[PDB]
Amino acid sequence: LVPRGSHMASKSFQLLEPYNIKANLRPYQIKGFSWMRFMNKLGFGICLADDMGLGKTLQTIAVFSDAKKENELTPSLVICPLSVLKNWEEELSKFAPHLRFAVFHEDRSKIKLEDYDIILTTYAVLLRDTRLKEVEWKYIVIDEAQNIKNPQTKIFKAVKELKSKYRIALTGTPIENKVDDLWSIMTFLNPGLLGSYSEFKSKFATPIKKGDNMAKEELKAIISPFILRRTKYDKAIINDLPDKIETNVYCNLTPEQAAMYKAEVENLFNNIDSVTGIKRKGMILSTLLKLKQIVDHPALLKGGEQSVRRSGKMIRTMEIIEEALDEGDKIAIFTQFVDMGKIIRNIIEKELNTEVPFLYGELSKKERDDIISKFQNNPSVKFIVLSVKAGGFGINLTSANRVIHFDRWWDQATDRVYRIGQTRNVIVHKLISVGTLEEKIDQLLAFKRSLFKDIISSGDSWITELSTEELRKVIELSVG
Ligand SMILES: [Hg+2]
Ligand SMILES: [Hg+2]
Ligand SMILES: [Hg+2]
Repeated sequence: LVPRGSHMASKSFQLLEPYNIKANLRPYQIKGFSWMRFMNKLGFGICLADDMGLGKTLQTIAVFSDAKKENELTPSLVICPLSVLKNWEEELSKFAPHLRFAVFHEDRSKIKLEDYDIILTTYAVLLRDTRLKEVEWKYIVIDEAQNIKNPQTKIFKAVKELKSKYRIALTGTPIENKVDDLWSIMTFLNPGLLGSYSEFKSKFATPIKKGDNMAKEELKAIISPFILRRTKYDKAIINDLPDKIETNVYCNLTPEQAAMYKAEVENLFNNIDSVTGIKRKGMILSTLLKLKQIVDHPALLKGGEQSVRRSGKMIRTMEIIEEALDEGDKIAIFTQFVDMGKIIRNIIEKELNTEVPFLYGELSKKERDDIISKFQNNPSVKFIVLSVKAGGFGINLTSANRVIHFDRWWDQATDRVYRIGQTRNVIVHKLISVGTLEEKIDQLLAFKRSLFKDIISSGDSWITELSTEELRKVIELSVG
């Protein structure tokens, strides 16, 4: 699983000490954190391509904080895809609270950019503006997260036309395909370095892709000092990492889904005041189980076209699913509903020409076996979707490097049974749908749970004991 990018420095250099940062950055992070800072002060821009799940953002936060204790942060810009925008806020506010940030959506409006340490924004939110160009930002981070695939375009011309003093770029894996993107990013980070696009492709792209281990090695050589990339499989790193890393993957609902949600929300209320008793615990639990399906995929209700475009989960899943693939992982996707499972299998199975053994309850032991066997042994099989309700018939998922909870998991006994993260470290993803019971319940639980952990049981159940006042708080869609 070779895919590690070097940049000499692991013997000395300024192993900076994270500043006001609530966390114990594994050694490999304190380094990256520092290396970036180093190259930044030196005046070079760099790309951090560590496998998704090793927290390039935390390191980037540190890079941000250490540039605070030096009067080189206020103001900095971070251009991330809507999706990750939550992850960012999630982490600044938490890890580096002492750092002022603010999202920058549509129209100009109230500007205090210069007064804010960092400001968040989307590529699009750039493509149509001016407000920012005026600003002279210290840092300018381009977070090309696992976002779809086409990142380049007139967008870079916009970015690559701003005013920074420091430049970082968080990305997936320098895939030999990314070549043409490599020019765009390297340029952004270090302008001129590669010349012109025309020039680039001409002597690098067309040849390398056309099989030229010559210009290939060369290009690698020339950029080597500006790209740092650690691998979840790097022996040196397998160690510093926990058995399981937990990440929250956010997704935003399509306007269809959004509609179906608000609707299906009003329909439980405009028909609840009346009913009551266990004829409310059944009614509520019914709505919930529809909202959950809406977010998963509306084709689950309106029937119809089972496409990626109709589901925000599916879109995000697809991105995440894809980077993990490039990082050479083996993914396991779990879904509450059997049909969402088939949809997932289909979409993936089709869109990537590859088998996606699907495992669900009703299925002879032989199959569950042959399927899980197919996923375990066969290195060709890289996915497995599972829709199981039982405690754990007989699921052996030790081969999984990554796991996605398509449906909100509301467990250790479960992970143990399925053998997740037993004989390999494993990264686990929880899909969250912004402005949804999926998000709010995620909130109320971490509230205390000193009354919810020992007492109350599984997620679905109790959500119904909620008295209208808060039920209308938790489930009510929330988009400002
Ligand atoms: Hg790169
Ligand atoms: Hg963003
Ligand atoms: Hg979603």
